[PDB]
Amino acid sequence: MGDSRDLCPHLDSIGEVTKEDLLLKSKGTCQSCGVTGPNLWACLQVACPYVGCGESFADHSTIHAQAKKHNLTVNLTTFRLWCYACEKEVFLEQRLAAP
Ligand SMILES: [Zn+2]
Ligand SMILES: [Zn+2]
Ligand SMILES: [Zn+2]
Repeated sequence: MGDSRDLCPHLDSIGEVTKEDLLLKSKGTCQSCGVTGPNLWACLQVACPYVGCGESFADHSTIHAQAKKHNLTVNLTTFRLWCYACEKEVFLEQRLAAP
């Protein structure tokens, strides 16, 4: 059972992809559009390594969450998540600290 608000429901189903994955994803460009770093949004499912765009370009965040039904993604622009399911933005459950 999940809890707290920052912690999203599907956030526990995505497990924890490779941290560095969030680091290369933050490389600076969409992997399918090559648009830029700011306003990027890479998928964050237990098994979906790909850095999509944010409206900034075509927002793969939508068609990608729309095609793969993946709701959670992380904006390497501000460091938060986005559940196309809970349809909102969320940061690490904060339960952790000084990682
Ligand atoms: Zn969710
Ligand atoms: Zn995905
Ligand atoms: Zn894209």
